[PDB]
Amino acid sequence: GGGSKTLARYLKPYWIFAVLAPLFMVVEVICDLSQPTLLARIVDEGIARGDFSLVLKTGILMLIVALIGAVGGIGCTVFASYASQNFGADLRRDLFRKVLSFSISNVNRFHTSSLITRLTNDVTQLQNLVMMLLRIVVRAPLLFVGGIVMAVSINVKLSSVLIFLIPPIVLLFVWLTKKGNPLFRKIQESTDEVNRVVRENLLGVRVVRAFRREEYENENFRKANESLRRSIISAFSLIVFALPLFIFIVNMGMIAVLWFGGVLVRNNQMEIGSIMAYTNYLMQIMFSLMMIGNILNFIVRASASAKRVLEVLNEKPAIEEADNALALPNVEGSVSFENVEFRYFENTDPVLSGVNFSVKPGSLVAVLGETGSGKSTLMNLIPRLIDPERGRVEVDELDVRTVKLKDLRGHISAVPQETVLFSGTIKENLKWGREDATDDEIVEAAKIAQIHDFIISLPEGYDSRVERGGRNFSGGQKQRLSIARALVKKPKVLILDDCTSSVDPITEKRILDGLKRYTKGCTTFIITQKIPTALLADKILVLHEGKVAGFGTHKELLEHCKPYREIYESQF
Amino acid sequence: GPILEKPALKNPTATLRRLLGYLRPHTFTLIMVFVFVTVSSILGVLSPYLIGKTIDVVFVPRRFDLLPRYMLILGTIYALTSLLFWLQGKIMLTLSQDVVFRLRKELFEKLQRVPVGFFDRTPHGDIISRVINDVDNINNVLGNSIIQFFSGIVTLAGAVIMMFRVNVILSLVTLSIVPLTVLITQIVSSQTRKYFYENQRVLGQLNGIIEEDISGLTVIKLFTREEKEMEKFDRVNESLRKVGTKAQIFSGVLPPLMNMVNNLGFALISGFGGWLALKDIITVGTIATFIGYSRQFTRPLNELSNQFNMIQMALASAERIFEILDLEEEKDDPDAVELREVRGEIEFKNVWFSYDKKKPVLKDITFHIKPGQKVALVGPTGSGKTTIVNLLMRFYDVDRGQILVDGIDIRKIKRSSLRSSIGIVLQDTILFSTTVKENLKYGNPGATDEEIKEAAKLTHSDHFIKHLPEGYETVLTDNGEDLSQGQRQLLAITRAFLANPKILILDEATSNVDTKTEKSIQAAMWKLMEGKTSIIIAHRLNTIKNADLIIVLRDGEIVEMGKHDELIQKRGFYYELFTSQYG
Repeated sequence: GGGSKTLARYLKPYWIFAVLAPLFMVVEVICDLSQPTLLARIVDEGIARGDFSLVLKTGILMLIVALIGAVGGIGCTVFASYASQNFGADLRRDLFRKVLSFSISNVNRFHTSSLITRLTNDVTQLQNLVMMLLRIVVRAPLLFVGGIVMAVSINVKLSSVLIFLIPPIVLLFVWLTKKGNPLFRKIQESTDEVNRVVRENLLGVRVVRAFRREEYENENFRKANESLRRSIISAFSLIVFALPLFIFIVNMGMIAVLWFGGVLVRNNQMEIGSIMAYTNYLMQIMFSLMMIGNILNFIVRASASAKRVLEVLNEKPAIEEADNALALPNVEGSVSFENVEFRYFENTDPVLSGVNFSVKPGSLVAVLGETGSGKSTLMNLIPRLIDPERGRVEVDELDVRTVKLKDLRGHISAVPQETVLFSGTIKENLKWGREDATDDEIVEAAKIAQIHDFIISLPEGYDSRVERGGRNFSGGQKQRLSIARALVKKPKVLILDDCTSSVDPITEKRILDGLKRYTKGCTTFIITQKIPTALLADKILVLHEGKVAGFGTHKELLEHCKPYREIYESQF
Repeated sequence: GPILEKPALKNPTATLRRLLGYLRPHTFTLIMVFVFVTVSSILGVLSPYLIGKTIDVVFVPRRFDLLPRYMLILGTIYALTSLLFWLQGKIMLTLSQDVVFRLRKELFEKLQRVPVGFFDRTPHGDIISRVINDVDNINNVLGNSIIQFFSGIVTLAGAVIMMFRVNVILSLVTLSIVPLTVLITQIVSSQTRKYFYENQRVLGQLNGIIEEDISGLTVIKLFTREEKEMEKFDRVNESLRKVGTKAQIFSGVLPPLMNMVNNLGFALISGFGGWLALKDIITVGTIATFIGYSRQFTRPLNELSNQFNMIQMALASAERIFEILDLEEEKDDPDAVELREVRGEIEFKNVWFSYDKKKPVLKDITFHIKPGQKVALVGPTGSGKTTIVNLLMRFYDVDRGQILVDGIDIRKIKRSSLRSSIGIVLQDTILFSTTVKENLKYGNPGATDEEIKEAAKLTHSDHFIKHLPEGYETVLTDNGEDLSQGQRQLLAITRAFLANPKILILDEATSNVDTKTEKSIQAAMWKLMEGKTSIIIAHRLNTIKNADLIIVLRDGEIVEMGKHDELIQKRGFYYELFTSQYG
């Protein structure tokens, strides 16, 4: 269970960058720690000893040490950049390949929204995490440890100061984090409530306004407002006390250096230069310890990203083609269910159970039922997007679990209620079913779909521009565009939902009539909840609560099939 | 991060004064904070000077009897500097917080009064995003950026004044890094900007491909597009690999560079400083002091620039917010009238309307609905039958012609009294995130917990209501997401009942409704519509057959008008619109 996949394989091929980044960074750190030792030498061995060479020579030396340290840095950043960016690219790619293999069963485990955030944000956090590991995670702890090492080497005894300075700071960081985390969580809660009241008051403005109840929403917003003022004022009152207290401890620490160091120079144990470097070291230790405080905070969140990304990588696709799957060079379009029991989530009740039906090639079958009857699972089962728990689904009397998926889906067109187009042109979209389709063929399909005249009125016609997701076309325009997109594919089975956009104008009837001329050599399921729509079909599959209720014509079904009678009563 | 372009503020000083009047009631408190930063910044440039003096008065002449007096002066100086960092932050925290707390009342109240059109025109997600961001932008600048800028200025000027009055040669030496900083900072920030945006471009593209391919995954599979989509991803991904590297490099090298400039400052001060010391021109403490200022001319300069741009940006944000607060609000007429108790007759006189004023939506619409009459509005998508609802509620005003309830023109009726007499149930119903009881009570504040039941009993809603988990006090999370759509429409019908309107405008969907509720809702409509004038955007056969008047619409023009049997007998457009449906 779980999975043995690991995101340390995405950094592995750029390991050289992963070693030069932190190496180069130690050169910066050593050069940064060189500086105060060289200063102390200018005064304890240069100034105090009257020689200009010393001062001049170590002075020239300090410049060189600064130019060198600068390379180490820029170096570290160059390499860490490559290491991280390549890691990100490779991770992202495998993430995307994973999702392109997912079934509906996989996608429902995560959510489509969460899946999006894992392949976007979560990728960039790990990219940063890797950057972070290769630079300040090397920089800060070496300055801290090194500064202590230097301090101790300068005067072991004075270093006792650090024992009194570091524990109170660490404890300050613990206490802040422990007492801070609930309050900042409280902010996000109040922030959200502020967003809840503004959103509902926008989306429902027509209701609150018509109900003469706007002041109640002012009253409502006040509470969310006053709460956001408090949760923020309280969280940050800590922060605004945190920082100044840190500065003091650092300061008061330097007081401890001068004072304690004062007795040591009187006792001929420390030169004044050493006291001067000790201050410069004291501050490198403290401010680096603060950076370490920050690194820890990012690690824990970034870690959550590592888990989500890993769940996706470790997920096995629910629909697998068999090793010796049957090729389907053609399909006649006969379709049967044999005792199909189906359910999207193992928690809930069965969406279908004991569903038996068969459809001869070329039939125009209306699949009629109310919401939740299971009529909408058809679109998912016939092409193999899900597999039944029990029973089998067949196309051309073949279990769809036996045939190649490319061949099977290549012959079946499904037009769901909610349509999705992709960036590019209307023509590119319409050609999704066949690249080699001629414009005449596309125009034919669009004409049947009753969308050709709309396309042709646009300034750039068919080469007109489709924006992301198809978000710039209306609902009924996307729907027909999706219908045309299906027809160009030349499907041998055609599954259409919602009849058409729920109570579409009379032109809905034209598309139906127009399909009837085309469905010669196409088995066509039209999943409607409308009696009139089901009347255009050769035969009606009536579904009630998961079990097939009846399967025939209106006159038959109006006799026996009780659900059909109940439906017909509501519509007439 | 890197700013795109400088904000085109339409005379900032004018909106600056306006903004400077929000925090006006706390002037004294704002002056008190401003002297704090001054004395907290000045005290902070004194510290490295005293350390040099301490080095010069106690350590060098071996006068360690003077050490406690110096350590006490520093120690208290330190104590005061950190005690003013708490103060001048604790005060600005609430002051700033109160300022925006107001801005949220004002913007939100502006929302209640602002015409619907503003909401109808712009995608809701964006107005909340821009406004909120504009607001934080204020908050961050009023609570932080302003004092950090000022504090930086007093600190910078302080450290410079003291440097020159200690030694001039050394001052010119350390201040020689300033040209270096500026030159480095500028050259690097120019590349950081260029590659940040080129990266953001590709990243936005790559993410688009990801968001649309995941949301439409099913369509990719049915069309066996996995390979092609993989290709489209790859070329963009490989393009991001190369650009991100450049973006991440240039955004990364400025700190080592700044730190290098720091190390160079440290060196020159130690060389020239030590050399001057050998020449008895300066003292050792003087070198210690100049070390203390040696990082005051790198990052704190950058801070100054960035804080300034943040301040500049905040003014643009203030300008947008002030324009929203300047928008015109819906108001009644001075002679607007309350609604006398009438049974509600409706008339449209040659009315014309358009949303963009370029593309006509309604034309010459004339009809007369007498009290108690059930009226059906039928027609294709674009008939404009969905626009009539808005005009009669006066969400939009007519271009030409006149609409009138009970004879009196609608534009001369109090908007308060109109929306009570006239009720409304829309196809896209809106429930709130409160309990069932609070939703039904919404139409009538003073409704008892017995009349809510009684009315819900009468519209077949009360049944499922008590069958819900928490019953009548079931908090409908995410606007009734866990409800049967029929149940939602039943609740919408029930709450429209409790507002006791004398004119009812219905639009009841049929899409994903189960037959069981369906019988109930059309029964509920009937109890709703009785004793009321009812203009129905009908979808059901039993309402158009039982309507007293049908108004067939097409292209925003009334093509036909009459009863069901007559309009079928005419065999006109209503025939086509009907027989091609229930034929």
